[PDB]
Amino acid sequence: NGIPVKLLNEAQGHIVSLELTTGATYRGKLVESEDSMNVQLRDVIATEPQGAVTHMDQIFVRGSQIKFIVVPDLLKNAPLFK
Amino acid sequence: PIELQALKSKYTNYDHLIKGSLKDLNKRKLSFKRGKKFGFYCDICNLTFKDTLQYIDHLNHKVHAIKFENLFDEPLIIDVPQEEFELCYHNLIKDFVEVR
Amino acid sequence: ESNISPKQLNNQSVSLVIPRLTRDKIHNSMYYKVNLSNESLRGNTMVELLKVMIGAHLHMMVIEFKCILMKLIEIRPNFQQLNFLLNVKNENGFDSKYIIALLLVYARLQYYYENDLIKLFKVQLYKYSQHYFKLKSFPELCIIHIDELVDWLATQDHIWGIPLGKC
Amino acid sequence: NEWRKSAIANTLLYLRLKNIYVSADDFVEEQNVYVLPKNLLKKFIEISDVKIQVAAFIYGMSAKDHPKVKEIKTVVLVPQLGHVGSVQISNIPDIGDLPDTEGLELLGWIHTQTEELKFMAASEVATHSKLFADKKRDCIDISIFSTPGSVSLSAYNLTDEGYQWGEENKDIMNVLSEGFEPTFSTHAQLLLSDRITGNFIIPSGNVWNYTFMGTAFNQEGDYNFKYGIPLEFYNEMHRPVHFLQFSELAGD
Amino acid sequence: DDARVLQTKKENMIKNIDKANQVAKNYEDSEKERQKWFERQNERKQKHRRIQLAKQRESEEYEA
Amino acid sequence: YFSQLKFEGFALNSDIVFIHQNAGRLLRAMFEICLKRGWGHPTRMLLNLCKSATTKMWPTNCPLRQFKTCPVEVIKRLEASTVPWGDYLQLETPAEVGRAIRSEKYGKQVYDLLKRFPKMSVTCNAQPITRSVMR
RNA sequence: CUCCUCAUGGUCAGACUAUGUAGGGAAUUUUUGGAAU
Repeated sequence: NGIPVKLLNEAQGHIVSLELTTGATYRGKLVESEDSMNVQLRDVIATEPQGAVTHMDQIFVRGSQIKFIVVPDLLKNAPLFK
Repeated sequence: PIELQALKSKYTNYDHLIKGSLKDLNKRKLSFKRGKKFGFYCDICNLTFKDTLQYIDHLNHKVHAIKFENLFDEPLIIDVPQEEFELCYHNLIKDFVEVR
Repeated sequence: ESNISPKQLNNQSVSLVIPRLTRDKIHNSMYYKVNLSNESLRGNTMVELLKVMIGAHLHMMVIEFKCILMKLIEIRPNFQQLNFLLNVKNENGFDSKYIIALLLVYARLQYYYENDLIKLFKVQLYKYSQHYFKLKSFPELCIIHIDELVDWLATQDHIWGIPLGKC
Repeated sequence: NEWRKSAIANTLLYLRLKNIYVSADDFVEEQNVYVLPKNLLKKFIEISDVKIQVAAFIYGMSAKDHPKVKEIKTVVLVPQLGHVGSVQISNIPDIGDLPDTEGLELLGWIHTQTEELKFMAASEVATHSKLFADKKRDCIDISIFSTPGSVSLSAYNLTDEGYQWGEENKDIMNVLSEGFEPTFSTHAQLLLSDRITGNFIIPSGNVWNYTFMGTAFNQEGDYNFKYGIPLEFYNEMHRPVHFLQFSELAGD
Repeated sequence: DDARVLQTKKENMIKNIDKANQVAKNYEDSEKERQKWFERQNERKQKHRRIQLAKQRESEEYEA
Repeated sequence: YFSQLKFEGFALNSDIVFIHQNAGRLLRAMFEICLKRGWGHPTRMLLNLCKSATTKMWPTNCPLRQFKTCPVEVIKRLEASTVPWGDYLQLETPAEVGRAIRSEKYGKQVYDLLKRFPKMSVTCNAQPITRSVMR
């Protein structure tokens, strides 16, 4: 498995932000992250490239469609320094 | 990191730390700071001591223990609600048989 | 203040059990400064103090015994813990090997007459004196039987340089 | 003492064969006589030490010209730990596996010393008996006296009483050596020739001298053997402890 | 088979020298006890009998 | 230099630099000369010396040192184990090598490297062509 | 050079780590393109 996959699994239960290949940003609490980067998310606030913002309850996006994630700074401590 | 935890595991157990004398009587060709390249190595404060009583006595001193704690944590300062000798002592018999 | 001289055990002090000369021989000895006291035991710790002695043909001969006994004194653990450490772990035979006379001479120094429990400890040490055990001791070299060292010890005034009182 | 002075002294050992003489005993066909080549002897002298006793076994067979003549073809150098005037030696070698051994009989053994004797000493006789006790009674010994400028070949035999003496008396036993005498020993017939030559067998590890390897030597223990060139008594292979001590002198 | 035996005895030689090398690195009844406490207890009763005999001599001195 | 000694006082270290650059040269020359002469005692020892100048080690230091990938603890253990080199080379089973080198770790690596160390089963049959010439 | 697979030697109660004459890193979530304008 990937070390960043391992971190991303640690990120479960936290509030993360996600940018997809389309460019829409989903901020919310990450329920579940599979090995394939498929992520289940809660109470998501979404900002579109046009600037419009919406709210949704439960969202699940495919791994392949995710440009990148931003995860909280708490995890930066360890154990990935090694 | 993990190597620092191994260094910890070293400066904790003395039985292995006791012997830096393995050379016994031997000739070695070449202000206590950053090591003398010889003598007894204290990496915590970065001092090397030419005699044993200074090396161990300094270790028994508070300052060396203060630095040893400031490296990571304070186990050196760390009741007996009978679980200490029951569980810990039973672990002494168990580990003793494991080594034997 | 001479040495630590703290606490309890017969209303005066704990370290008074051992003479000044031998006590300062130990506190000035290498073994005490290395493997014992606060930096080695993370403060006073009886179970880790036992980790030292248990960690020590066997190399340890009954200096190191004087020192480990002295730290047993200065720490002064519970008589209950003495009971457990004495009577537990019957599933292994290498555990109490040199701990026998250690926990023995310890209580031999402690008190002279909790009282009934101490007497039960003594009569149990008599049973172990009947247990027919053999051990070696050094200062010269003398191997002695547990029956001779326990009875000769309780009946004898001085033991390896430390005097004893009559219980 | 130690390695330095004797090892440096070892280079001069080729000079000891420029002059070679023996007190010439009467030649007798009644008992078997030995023919020893000049090269094997020289190589053994080179490998040997000025002080410490070096000793190997020697093998050969009877030629068809005279069955009473024994030609020494094969020297067999064996695991040993030597002292001054004494040596510890392993068992009789099992060399059947090697080629060029078609019934090579056990003729005896050879050793070095510095004292001129007409008899075999206690440390030698006891060792002889321990090697050959129940195995071969009539095997012989070659005692090479060595001193700067010349060497001397003193051959010896042994009777049945000496074996008993060695069986009973192994460690120390100086008085029973004094009583034992040189009487048991009988001067065996040995010759030195350039008309034949021979070869060496050596252990598989190629370290025959266990002087400074004290743990590895075993007085009764099995070893594989091979043909090869033997090393010097003080040689780099025989002195490994010195390199760890040499680099350990500066340390790290 | 012979080659395997050579490799084996070689392995045992190496291992034995290894244990020996480790050793070098490290270097770098009951009836007699019961009867013994019987004679010792007899010595204790003999000492108490000696003290009682001394008190008897003192009682005779007081009577005299 | 053969034993790998760097020094504090650098006068000696400068001289040993000179010996570093020209030593394998001179030794190799001596070896070739003896080889032309046809002398047996010097040529083998000189060849060992040349090898020692090239690879910077002794015979009593194990040849596993000149592998780039072989670790330090292992080579120390073999140096201190007092064992003939032929035995280690004859050992085949990897687990058995790890047991022989008394560290369970790295044993497989060591055996791989052994099969990467030169090992020759060599035979020779001489035979005369005529009385003087021998093939 | 890296990741996986496999093999392996070890350790722990499948995982981890060194090595390998090993297999591999084009068919949906990554490295053989849905990009181009």
